[PDB]
Amino acid sequence: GMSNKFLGTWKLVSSENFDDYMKALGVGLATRKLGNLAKPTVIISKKGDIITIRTESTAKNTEISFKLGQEFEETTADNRKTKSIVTLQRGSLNQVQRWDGKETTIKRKLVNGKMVAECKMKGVVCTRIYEKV
Ligand SMILES: CCCCCCCCCCCCCCCC(=O)O
Repeated sequence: GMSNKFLGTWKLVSSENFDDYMKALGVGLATRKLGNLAKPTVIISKKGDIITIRTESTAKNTEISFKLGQEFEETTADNRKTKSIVTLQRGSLNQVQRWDGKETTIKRKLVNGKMVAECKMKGVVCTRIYEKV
């Protein structure tokens, strides 16, 4: 299952191309400004087979809980209401969100003790790097 090394609190330390990823998602300028400045924490926890990923920032807080492989409804930081599924593939937590005939993917993997989130929307790619607090 998910490596226990995912568990704990992560702090954003670097990000590339997040503005364009937000643009692709239909996020407006005022909110993109927050997104490009914010350095959120991401808290990952688990109870039984339920994984929880909480994101905390002044910009916005979000929280999802899920079982691997099972679709759930999600409200995203930019207020999209999506049908989402997270699966584990070769160590990576692969989140797919679907809404309005659109889809985006966020893959989270552990690389060199960091958590690397790779986000893709119609060919626009960003990467966000987190360090463990
Ligand atoms: C919490 C991020 C900053 C808030 C900006 C408002 C919402 C726009 C961004 C929507 C998608 C966020 C995906 C984040 C992926 C990650 O966990 O690094």
